[PDB]
Parts: sequence; structure tokens; C-alpha cells
Amino acid sequence: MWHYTSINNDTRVALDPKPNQIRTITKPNTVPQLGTDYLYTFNSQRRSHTLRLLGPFQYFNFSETDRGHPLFRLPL
Amino acid sequence: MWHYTSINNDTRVALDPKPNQIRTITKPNTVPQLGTDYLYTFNSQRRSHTLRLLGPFQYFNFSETDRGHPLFRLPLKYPSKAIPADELIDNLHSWMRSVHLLHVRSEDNTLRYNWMLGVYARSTNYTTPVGQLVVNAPAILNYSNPQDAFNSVFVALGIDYIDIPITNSNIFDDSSTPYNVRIWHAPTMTEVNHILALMRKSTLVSTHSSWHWNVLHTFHYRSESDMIDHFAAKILEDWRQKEKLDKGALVEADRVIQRLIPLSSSTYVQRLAAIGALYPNEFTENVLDLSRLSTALLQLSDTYYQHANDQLRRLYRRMYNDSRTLYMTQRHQELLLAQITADPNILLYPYTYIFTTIPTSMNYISNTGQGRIKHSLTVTGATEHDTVADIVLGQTGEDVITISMVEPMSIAVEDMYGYVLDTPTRDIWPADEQIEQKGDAVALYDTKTSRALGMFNNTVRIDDLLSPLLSLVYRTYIKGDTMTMTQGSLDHLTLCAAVDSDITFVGNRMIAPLPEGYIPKPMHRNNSTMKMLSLYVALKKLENFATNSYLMAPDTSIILLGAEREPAVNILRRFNRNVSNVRIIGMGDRAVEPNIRVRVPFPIDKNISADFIICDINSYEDQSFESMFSETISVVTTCASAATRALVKINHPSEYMINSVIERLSQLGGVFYHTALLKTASQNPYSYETYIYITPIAAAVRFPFYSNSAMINRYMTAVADDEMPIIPSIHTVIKGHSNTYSPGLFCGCVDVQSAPLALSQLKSYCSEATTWRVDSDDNLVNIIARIDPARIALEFRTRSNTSAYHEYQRYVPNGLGFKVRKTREFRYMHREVTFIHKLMMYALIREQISLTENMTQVVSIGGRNLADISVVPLNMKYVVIDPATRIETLTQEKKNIEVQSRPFQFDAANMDLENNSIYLFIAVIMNEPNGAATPARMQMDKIRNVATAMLTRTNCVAYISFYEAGIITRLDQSTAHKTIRVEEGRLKVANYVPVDTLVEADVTLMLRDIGITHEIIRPSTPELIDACSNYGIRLGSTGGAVLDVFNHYSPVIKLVR
Amino acid sequence: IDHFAAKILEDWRQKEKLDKGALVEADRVIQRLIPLSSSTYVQRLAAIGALYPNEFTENVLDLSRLSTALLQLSDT
Amino acid sequence: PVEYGIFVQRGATYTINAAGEFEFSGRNEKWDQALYLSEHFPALFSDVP
Ligand SMILES: Nc1nc2c(ncn2[C@@H]2O[C@H](COP(=O)(O)OP(=O)(O)OP(=O)(O)O)[C@@H](O)[C@H]2O)c(=O)[nH]1
Ligand SMILES: Nc1nc2c(ncn2[C@@H]2O[C@H](COP(=O)(O)OP(=O)(O)OP(=O)(O)O)[C@@H](O)[C@H]2O)c(=O)[nH]1
Ligand SMILES: Nc1nc2c(ncn2[C@@H]2O[C@H](COP(=O)(O)OP(=O)(O)OP(=O)(O)O)[C@@H](O)[C@H]2O)c(=O)[nH]1
Ligand SMILES: C[S@@+](CC[C@H](N)C(=O)[O-])C[C@H]1O[C@@H](n2cnc3c(N)ncnc32)[C@H](O)[C@@H]1O
Ligand SMILES: C[S@@+](CC[C@H](N)C(=O)[O-])C[C@H]1O[C@@H](n2cnc3c(N)ncnc32)[C@H](O)[C@@H]1O
Ligand SMILES: [Mg+2]
Ligand SMILES: [Mg+2]
Repeated sequence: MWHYTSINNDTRVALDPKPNQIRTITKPNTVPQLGTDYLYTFNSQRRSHTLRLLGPFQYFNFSETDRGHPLFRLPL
Repeated sequence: MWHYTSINNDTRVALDPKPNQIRTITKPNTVPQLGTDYLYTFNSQRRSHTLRLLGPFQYFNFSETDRGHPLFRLPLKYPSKAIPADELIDNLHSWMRSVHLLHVRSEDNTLRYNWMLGVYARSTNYTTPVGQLVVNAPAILNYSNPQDAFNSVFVALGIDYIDIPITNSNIFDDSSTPYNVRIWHAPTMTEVNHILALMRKSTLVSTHSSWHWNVLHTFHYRSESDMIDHFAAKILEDWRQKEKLDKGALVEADRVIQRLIPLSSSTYVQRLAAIGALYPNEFTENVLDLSRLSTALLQLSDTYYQHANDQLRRLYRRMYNDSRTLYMTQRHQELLLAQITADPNILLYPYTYIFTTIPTSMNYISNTGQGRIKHSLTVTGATEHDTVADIVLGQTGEDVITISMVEPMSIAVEDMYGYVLDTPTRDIWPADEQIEQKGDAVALYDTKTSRALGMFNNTVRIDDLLSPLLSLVYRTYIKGDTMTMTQGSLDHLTLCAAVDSDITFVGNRMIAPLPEGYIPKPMHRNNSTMKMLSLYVALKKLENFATNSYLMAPDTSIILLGAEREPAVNILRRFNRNVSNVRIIGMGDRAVEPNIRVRVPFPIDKNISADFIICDINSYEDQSFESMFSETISVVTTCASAATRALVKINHPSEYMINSVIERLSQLGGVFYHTALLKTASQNPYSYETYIYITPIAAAVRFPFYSNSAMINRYMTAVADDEMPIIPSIHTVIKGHSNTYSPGLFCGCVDVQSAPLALSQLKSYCSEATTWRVDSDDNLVNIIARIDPARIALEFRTRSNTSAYHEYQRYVPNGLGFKVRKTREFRYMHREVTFIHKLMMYALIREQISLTENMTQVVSIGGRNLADISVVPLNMKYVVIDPATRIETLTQEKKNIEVQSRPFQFDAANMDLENNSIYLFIAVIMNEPNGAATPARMQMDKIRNVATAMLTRTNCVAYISFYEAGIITRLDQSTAHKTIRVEEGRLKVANYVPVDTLVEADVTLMLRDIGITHEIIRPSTPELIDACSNYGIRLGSTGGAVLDVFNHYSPVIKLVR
Repeated sequence: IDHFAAKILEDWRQKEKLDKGALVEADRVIQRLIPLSSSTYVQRLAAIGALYPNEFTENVLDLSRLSTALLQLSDT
Repeated sequence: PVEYGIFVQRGATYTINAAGEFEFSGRNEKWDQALYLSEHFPALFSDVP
């Protein structure tokens, strides 16, 4: 059992959408669902909120306009 | 059924009220009711309110005063949620009170009420000339003849027309209307002809084939696109209606040709009128996507503009060149004639051509809406392929397809706690056998067991395998949805293992509701938790088999000798909370509290005893065989001395190890030890590690030593592998007829035109192939298709490359799947144990067959649907003799496969064994052709006949699979057999009728009496790894528990000449 | 330092799975970072991170303050 | 600001398609009259919900 047995693959590339899906990668018609679109949690001991977007959105820079949205005002 | 059968009628006229009803058409006294007076709905996704008034009010213009009413302010008042029904009813009712149409009621029964003009005059607040005419002479709204309803207003106004605004059907949107309708003063057909001919001189107008109130009316659109959406909606309407008339069912159609005629329009509308007139097969087939209907129609008109069919192309072109003419099928025209007969002075569009419809034989498959299509590719078909170009599959995102390494197992919660036993066979242990078995054991241990076995044992851990089930039980307990279960039930144990909190029933079969605001964390489990639980359940099942309750008796104790956290000690302590006096403790050298930390063998001072002991000892340190041996021996020694019911682990269960353990229990004074090998469903599927079960019995144990036992062979047959383990590839290039693909699966995407082609090519390897477009607007179809070795062993027997490509091209574009949801394929799919045993059989027989020289053919009697094809080499001819087999003379001729399609005759006089032949009798000997089980004496008899029949042949090799008797003795005592059973002492594999089993000793004695060369072989561990690798299959838990005892007790007789 | 330490945890776990011989869908064979220019303390982190010390498999280090544990380990 | 974000993500303009469907720009460009003769229209007046 010496030899390593592993399927190496570019997961980050795999995460990049086909261009056609970009129109609806937000899934604008339907609400985001917990555990699929996002992963919210609240550490009551630390009193710290933590929202983690799932899928392609896990890698997402935010324009300062995006930060001005009320969703980011919620933890405060 | 050619003639159309339809009752045409002016529905719009029928909707116009008698004048007397106008006073109360609002029903002012009573509230409007949903579904009768109105139809409110709220699309929460679109966040759009939609109120639709019913009855006469569906056609209603609104005065700006009417819009100032609060009822229209409501959708703005509720941006997010649906307007509450009380507010909707109240406001709609008050506005309904607000409306009052002008009229003069009269006794005449022939009269109607020009509702259109009435509401219109109202909405303008009577400022238009029509409004003045109505406000001064309301009686003018009454009418007997429907047409004169307007002629009266035209003669009275001196105008040649009026131009009515159209209603928006939802009353909430106030958006500007796409077009308006213009009612013309044309009482005679000739006046209508003139107005139409003048209408072709002016932009953006169109009209219906026939008009309501029998008065000519022309739509005038404010923009080209508005005309396009209108025309498209009408083409949908006429296409559906014609679809109902074509089926011949009677229809209450408003007019025979529901679609519009452009009088003046852009090119794109003329195209719409042309394909709309064509009634293309593509609508009936659902080939077009209706989500963007007009676009679909434009593309369709494109395909027709240069159609392969000259008739359809010349017909579409002709329809485009003379769009002002209304083309219609002859069956329509006869309906129009019937209508002219019933109402001689009716107006209907004069310019019309009666083309003969062109038949088309191509039935496209289609199904719009969610659901991937799960193709089953045929091996061969009418299409002849020749040197097909490689079909690259595109890269696909994880947004669409994820590839999990293992399929989590779906299973009933009880099944986890099943186990299988294997009792010892040998009555003695001769010293030469000791030296031999020790040689095999030392030589096996010194060079570590197979790397592929380790890759599987570690890829498919039991903990992640059972995870979704446990987390499901925790998830239902957290919502309070769980309720009833027995105090001792296995479901109670799974519950104790799912959640960290103590559970207490409020009474029999009723657990306590969760305290408010309390959501206890899931119980923490390492990989060996469920296994220890199952060994506990096995101990309770071994003290007596009748039990359903699994709680320990009061004043009794258990030990879990291997310990770290030992979560099972906690789950057990929590499982037995209501039982008085139940000690439960872990006791490892690595033990944490509660569990006592202590080395084994126990210190001479310390006193340890229990009614049960679940050892799980396993030194992490690499070590010499002598030390592993002495350590395991001392472990079993103290385990037996300290308890009446030990359940010791053995990490390296070589025949030498287990037999040495039995020799050691034999050496202890005055206490004979009954013993049995064991393996739970909760063990890792691929672990060869085995639980020996010790217990004193007053009698000396006959046949105490093991030899060629199942649990042991699961270990010893595994050895260092000659080749590196087969990692599952994910192929993206589909070469035509290549036979170069490693085990794994094709996965990816292709343009939908190329989709039928790729299915025609992946058919060579993949046995079945799931596909789906992701959206109606997305042209690519995603495709997943795992490689079946049986399909390869079939398709590559000859160089012909036929397929059902002509069928697959019927699929494009809507016919091959749609699913927005991400799909998660596994690199190692679940399979029932019987199937995996069959693949192990095929691997064993195939490797056995490749070794043989100079063999002309393989004759698999009872070969069913070519199931043994994986065994036979691509060269030699294959022959099936199963009556059940379907006949495919094209596939047979093209793939070199003769098929007898008759029952085999086992009588020796009728026998016809060819020289140089390999006769497969894989699990066919045990059943009659109709499927009823043959009695065991008849089975041994037909084996004797196949044996004697082969005695003459110079070169032949039979492979007669059969079940050994010993398995029934083992499944009488075991629990982990969800599939295999023992109805009245007979084996019952899968869905087959129960069948009596042969005894191996009498069979070997019989073959010795025949004098034929023979060998009773069974598939080994490496064959299992070969099956699982080549097929892309993971073993699962219950399958991994029962596979050893089942596969060891399905020997394949190997007759040879 | 915190980045390097998170990566050393990642490569240590991954190598822990490869050493057991189980097939893994690893993104790359060596998950940990290579300093190109860094302080002494990072060079220490890269060194013990490369070592794959038995101490990680044994859980001898405390991961609550991972980088510190790694510094002390590099000391030993 | 929120509805403004939702609106302007769709685009500050649109073009009616040859099929007659609206096709919004997806971009927040300032309008210029040079566009008045262009295929584009201002998005505020689309009357598309
Ligand atoms: N303002 C107003 N418009 C009407 C009235 N009745 C019919 N219409 C309009 O007349 C146009 C053509 O009349 P119809 O032939 O009866 O309706 P249609 O073309 O079959 O299509 P639908 O009205 O959607 O059923 C439609 O677009 C209607 O909007 C009415 O009473 N008042
Ligand atoms: N009736 C009909 N004529 C067409 C169609 N497509 C092209 N034509 C003819 O071709 C001329 C212009 O050709 P194109 O400019 O290529 O058509 P298009 O607007 O680009 O539309 P597409 O063919 O879909 O690209 C028109 O004047 C038509 O007579 C069609 O779909 N239906
Ligand atoms: N690679 C390596 N070199 C060290 C380490 N500790 C000390 N050295 C060497 O010692 C020199 C400085 O020694 P110290 O000043 O005692 O190190 P420190 O920063 O005080 O760290 P500590 O030894 O934990 O007290 C450095 O230039 C290093 O070359 C270590 O943990 N790893
Ligand atoms: C495979 S582990 C499983 C332990 C336990 N089943 C649990 O819940 O984790 C077995 C443990 O037994 C301990 N052990 C090894 N040798 C031992 C010995 N000679 N006597 C007592 N315990 C030992 C080891 O530390 C090892 O961690
Ligand atoms: C176990 S199944 C097929 C064997 C093997 N597992 C396979 O799939 O190829 C055995 C089949 O052989 C057929 N069969 C039963 N008795 C037979 C006989 N006497 N001669 C030929 N075929 C028989 C039955 O119809 C039954 O479906
Ligand atoms: Mg209508
Ligand atoms: Mg990463």
C-alpha cells in the first residue's frame, strides 16, 4: 500500500460555469435555499454572524455598492 | 375521421347580457366570490399580482376615475406578499358598486346589450361621440341583430369607424396596450372587401378570418413587435384548436381559423403567418419551445424557408409571397361552408387559398419540463456507421454535474445491525497443516495485503456510507416529527446514536417531546461506532435469537475493550438508561473518561469481569508477526477468561491465527469453548477484519477448527497485486468503436444537433446513458454514461458498427432531457449483493477461460439476455441456450452469437457436447426453465449427466455453479440477509423461488465416482476488486457483510476433459 | 504566517489520507505553500510543514493556536 | 437604492428583438441623445415588470 492513489483535478476550473449558465447563475426567479445556495450560522458564544455563499459565488468580490445593500447591514 | 366536427358559434355575442341583467350585472347586493366573479393570484417568484375579472367584466375598459379607486392601489400596497383576501374582496366589491353601465331595459326577448360600447362609453366618461350617442340614447345599446348593434351607431354618428382600446386581461397592470381594435361600418360583404383592400395600403394592421357581432374589425398595432406577439398568441390558439379538430373531437370553436391575417406588416409577421398557416408537425411533436414562442416560430419559419422537403418549402414560400390570402386546409374550408350555410349573410375573409397539407413521416420524440432522459442504448441498429469522427464532450461546470466518489447507501435503519456467522468445519488440526497455514500466514502478513483492497477499504468507509441515514434520523428528531418506537427496538438505538441528548419515553412506544428552544447536537461518531453498536446487537442476538428488545438485563455488564473516546459506550449507556444496574465501560490503553485506561493483558492486581465483551484491539504500531500473534492470542485469552460472551476482533484472520486461537481455548483447563467467525453490516464493506465469538458450552465442541472458511478466505485470497489499482477515468472524447477506454465514465456536454451522434457512438461502451439539456434556451445537452465491460465484451466481438442513430435523431431538440437542478453522479454506484457475486463469478470464469488454449467456442446454457458475455473472449463464438432469451437475428448475425432459444436437455442420451467447447452452467442448474426450483436430487442427477456426457469428449470444460448446503446452516443463525433468506430450509436468492442446495461432499464423491477431472473453485477477493473496479461499483455494507458467506457457498464446479 | 499554517494543515490532512492509501480527489499533490521571500518564522513553517512530522498524526500539537504549535514543533 | 440596483442590473437600456422580445443591456450606462436614433431605448420606459 505504498503508492498513492489519487485523481488530481483542477477543482477551481471545474467550478467555473459554462457561459450560458451565467444568465441564471443567480437563479433570479427562485429564492436562495439554506445549505445549497448559502450557509448561514450564528455562534452565540462569540456573537458572530457568518454567511457563506455556496457554488460559484463562494468566490465573489463585492463592489462598494454591493456592500451598501441592506443584507450586509443585518449583522449590525 | 377526416371531416372536422365542430359547433361554431359567436361566443363574444353570447357573453353580451340581456338588457335587464345590466342593472344587476355588478351583483351590487352580494360580495364578489373567488373563481366566479374574479380570479386573483400571486406569483411569488415574479412578485406579480394578477386579478382577472370573470363573466361580462372580463372585457372592461377603466375610466381614470376607476383607476383612482383604492382597489388598484393594492398591488403597490403589497410588494412582497399576496394581497389578503379580505382586502381584495372588500375593495373589488366597493369598486364593483362604483360601476354602473348605462342602459334602457325593455321587454323584448330578442334583445341584447352592446356591452362593449356600454363599458367603453363609460370609461371615456361619455366624451367621445360614441359616448354622447350612448348618454343621450342609451336604448341604442340594445340590439336584436348583432351587427346592427354597431351600424346603428355608425349611421347615427356619420363615421366610417370607431377605434376601441383593448382591455388588458389582468386588471392590475396599467401598461399601454399593444394595439387597438377598429370596428368598421361595413354591413355588406362588399363593403368589407373594400375596407380590406384599402387596408393593404396602410401599415401595421391585421384582422381575423371572421369577426364577432358579424361586424368587421381590424387590429392596429402601435409597434411591429406588438404585432408579432399578437400573431404568435393567435398561432398558438389556432394550432391548438386545429390539434383538437384533427383528433376529430367536437369543439366549441369561436371561429374555424383562430389565427390572424396580416393586411400590412413587416417581413417577420409575414413569416409568422406563413408557418402559422402551415400547421407544421413540429407543434404536434412539441419540438418548439413555447417559452419564447415567437422566436421559436421565426426559427421554424427559417427551417421551412429552406426545407429539405420541396413541397413544404414551396408551400411556405407561397404563403409568404401572398400573406394577405388566408391559407387553410380543405377540412377547414368545409367547416367554413357549413357556417355560410347556417348563417347565409355572415361576413368572413374573402381572400383564401385551400392548400393540401403535406404529410411528414418523422415522429420527433419530445418532453418539455423537468426530468433527465435515462437512455438505454442498443448494441446495434439500422444505421451503418463507418469511421465516425471522434466526438469531444465539452467541459461541464459543477453548477451542473458533481462527481461524488461514493454513493451513500439508502437502507432501512434496522438492516445496519445485521451480522453473518461462519461456524468451524474441521474436526482436527494436523501439524503439517499447521506448518502450511503458518507459512501462508507469515508470508502473507510480511508483504502487506492488496493495494487495491486497501484503496477500496479506505475510499468506502462505513461512517460516510451510513451518514445520510443517521443525519436523517437526527433531522427528524429535531423537528419533533419522530414519535413511536419500541423501548428495545433497533430504531431506538439508531435514535440514541443520532443525538447527544438522553431520550426518555413518556410511556410505551412514545418518546418525550423536545423541551422548547432545545436542539441537542448530533451524537459524535467515529468510524468504529456503528460497528461496535452492531457487535452489541450481535451479542444480544447471540444470547438468544428470539429477542426484539436489545436492552441489557438488569444487574449485568458489558465491556468495550478497545477504547479512545469510545462513543458506543456512551450511546449504549444512553440506550439502557431505564434499565437498573447496567455497567458499561471502555477499557483501552488509549482510553479517555468515562472509559478506564488500561493495557491488555490486564494487570494481575486488577479485577475485571462482565457478561459481555466487545474487544476492538488493534495496535497502530507496525510489528513482527510473532508479536502480533502473541498479542492477539493474549487478547483473546483474557477476553475469554473475563467473560461468558467475548466478541474479539481479529485484524489478520489467517487460518493459522484463528485456529491457533481455538488451540489456545482448547489449552485452557476445564472449559470447552464454542466459537464462531462473524461479520456485521456495520463493518467497513471491504475490511477483511473479523469478529471471532467465544462462549463456553458444557459439551466438547465437535468440529472446532476452521479450514477454508468464508471470513478467512475473504482475507487470505487477497495478496500483493501484480498491477496498480484501476482509478476511474472521466472520459470526454467518444471515439468511434475504439475499445481503448479504462473503467470509469463518459461525462460532459455536446451541441444538441451532435447529441444523437454521440449516443450512437457511446453505445459501444456505455450500456445506458443519462442526458439532459439544462434549460430550454441552452443548446447543449449534458451527458453522463458509465462504461459497462459487458457492453464492450458484446459490441467489440465483430467490427460492424451499427446503431439506432435514426431513432436518436428523432430526439432533438426537446426529446432528450431537461433539468435545472444540479445532478450528482457517483464514481462508485450502489449494487445488490447478488449482482456483485455474479460479476465476481464472471471475473473468475473469464480469467480461467483466458488461460485455456485452442477452444473453438463458449456455450453458455441458460445465458438469459447475454449476461455471461463478459466472460467470453472477443474471438471465439458465443452460444446461448436459454429459452428465455429474446431473438435478434440481426444482432446475432452481426455480433457472432448463435442462440438456440430452446430448453437444454440434461438427459445424457440427448446430450451434444462439442469438442474444444466451454460450457457455462452459471446458476442455471438449480432451476427448471419455467422458474420453479428443481429438487436437489434432480440437480445432482443432471450434474452427473453433464459429467458423464463430457467423459467422451477430447477437450471440453464445464462451469457448473451451485449452492453449498452449509450456507443454510449459517443463515439460520445470521441476521444480515435482507435479500438472501431460508424459507423452509431452502435458499431464496433475489426474487427467485426457494431452491434446495447440494452438499459439497456428496457432489465431490459423485464426481470421483464418475472418474472425470474436476475442481471446486470459487471467486476470490482480487476477483471482487476486479469486478468493483471494472464496473465502477462500490460494495455497500450489508452486501459486504453477506458477500463472504454467500460467495464462499456458491462454488463453481470446474469439469474438464 | 496564518496563511502558511492553514495550508500546512491542509497538506498534512491530505497526506494523512494518501498515506492511508484511500483514493482522494485532491486539487494538487502538495497543498502547502512555498515561500519565495519571507521571514525566518515562515521558513520554519515551510520546513516542519514539509517534514510531515509524526506529531500531527498523533495529535500531539494543539490546533487551537496552530501556527504557534508549528513554531514550537519546528523548535523541537 | 435596492430597487435601483435590481432595475439597473437589468440594464439602463434595451432593444426590441426581431422576434419582438425585449433585450436589456445589462449595463448601467448614462444615456445620450445619440442613442435616440440607435436601436436602444431608455429602460425606465420599457414598462416591463
Ligand atoms: N374594450 C373592449 N374590447 C373588447 C370587447 N370585446 C372584445 N374586445 C376586444 O376585441 C378584440 C377581438 O375580439 P374577439 O375576437 O372577441 O377576441 P379574440 O380576438 O378572440 O381574443 P381574446 O379577446 O383574447 O379572447 C380582442 O382583442 C378584445 O380585446 C369589449 O367588450 N370591450
Ligand atoms: N419567408 C422567409 N424569408 C426569409 C427567411 N429568411 C430569409 N428570408 C429571405 O431572405 C431575405 C433576407 O435574408 P436575411 O437577411 O439573411 O434574413 P434575416 O433577417 O437575417 O433572418 P435569418 O435568416 O434568420 O438570419 C428576406 O427578404 C427574405 O425574403 C425566412 O425565415 N422566411
Ligand atoms: N530553522 C530554525 N532555526 C532556529 C530555530 N530557533 C532558532 N533558530 C536559529 O537560531 C537563530 C536565532 O536564535 P533565537 O534568537 O534563540 O531564536 P528565537 O527567535 O528566540 O526562537 P526560540 O528558539 O523559540 O526562542 C536563528 O537565526 C535560527 O537560525 C527554529 O526553531 N528553527
Ligand atoms: C482500532 S482502535 C478502536 C477503539 C474503539 N473501538 C473506539 O471507539 O475508538 C483500537 C484501540 O485499541 C488500543 N490498543 C492497542 N493495543 C492495545 C492493547 N494491547 N491493550 C489495550 N488496548 C490497546 C489502541 O490504542 C487503539 O486505538
Ligand atoms: C440464473 S438465470 C441466468 C444465469 C446467469 N446468472 C445469467 O444471467 O446469465 C438462469 C436462467 O436460465 C433459464 N433456464 C432454467 N432452466 C434451464 C434449462 N434447463 N436449460 C436452459 N435454460 C434454463 C431460466 O429461464 C433462468 O432465467
Ligand atoms: Mg379570443
Ligand atoms: Mg483551496
